[PDB]
Amino acid sequence: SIPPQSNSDSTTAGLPVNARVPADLVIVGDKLVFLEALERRVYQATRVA
Amino acid sequence: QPMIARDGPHPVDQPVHNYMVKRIHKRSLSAAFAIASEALSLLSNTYVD
Repeated sequence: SIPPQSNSDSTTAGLPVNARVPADLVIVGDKLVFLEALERRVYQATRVA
Repeated sequence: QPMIARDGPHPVDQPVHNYMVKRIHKRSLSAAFAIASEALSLLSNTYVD
């Protein structure tokens, strides 16, 4: 019994927690993609291009 | 101001603090109001009329 699968038996400990984050999501074609234009969060009021 | 870390042939940046001082500017407001001399003579009877 050797199935090609993720398997990963035992593998104790972890952290399965999800948090709610405000971000805008759009539908293109069939896929659901993130639409991020991060210019205010990062690269704002700093001397990097 | 915030900071961003990057590698390669870029100098390492350190955060910059700014200090600014503004000052006040004094203006005014004026309005005129006239009393006729006959009205002043009427209002300065001093228990005669």
